[PDB]
Amino acid sequence: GGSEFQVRSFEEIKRSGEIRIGTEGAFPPFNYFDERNQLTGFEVDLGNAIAERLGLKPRWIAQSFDTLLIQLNQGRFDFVIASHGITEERARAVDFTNPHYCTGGVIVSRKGGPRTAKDLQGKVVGVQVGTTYMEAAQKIPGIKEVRTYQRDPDALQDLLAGRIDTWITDRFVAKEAIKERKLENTLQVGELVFQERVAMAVAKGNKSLLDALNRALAELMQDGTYARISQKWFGEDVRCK
Ligand SMILES: N[C@@H](CCCC[NH3+])C(=O)O
Repeated sequence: GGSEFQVRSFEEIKRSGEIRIGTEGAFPPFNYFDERNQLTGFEVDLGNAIAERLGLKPRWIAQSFDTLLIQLNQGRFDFVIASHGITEERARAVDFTNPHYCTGGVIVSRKGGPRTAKDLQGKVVGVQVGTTYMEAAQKIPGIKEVRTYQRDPDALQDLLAGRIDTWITDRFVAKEAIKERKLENTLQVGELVFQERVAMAVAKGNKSLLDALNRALAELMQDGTYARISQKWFGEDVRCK
């Protein structure tokens, strides 16, 4: 169907009455397509709450993770909410909001496998393209091979199939994958490889929208909306401390 690409200021957005939100749709329980193929998750609930507070109809676009920030800067959407940890490198190309959650990257292996970064000496480590996991895997010494996947759930599948020794992913993502697939007795979560603060992105320089997102997120944090949505997905409050 195609769409009109434009980096829009908040005033232009407000004038149209709708806001375009980019996400991935392959990172359960943050953003994913459910069993009746509808987009949902923590970040989808958060984005819709933000849109509602701002008085705007949300329009969601799911696309592959590796080009979300690319297509954001090209004008495909107004902001992205797709679990991006804030990094110096990414901040050169997009502006981040205040983080909407805090989390960490974690080692996951089959029951007898690697627990610590040092255990990764000589091992095959699967990670998703363009992630902070692939960043940290490239910097852990003595890994035999970093295998990079287009989608995070496919790295998990290669771990289950015994084609890699370890999968590095988000701690909440690993937690829920194991539960929902009943792999408590087959997978083992190891140590936290790093910690990160995860934020929404807008196109480099889009301060007016950045301001409006930061104001809405603060209100959701203060008025109880954030707390309900976090409790809904995690049974705990995941905001940054
Ligand atoms: N939090 C990680 C993963 C993002 C989502 C990848 N499916 C990162 O910032 O790279």
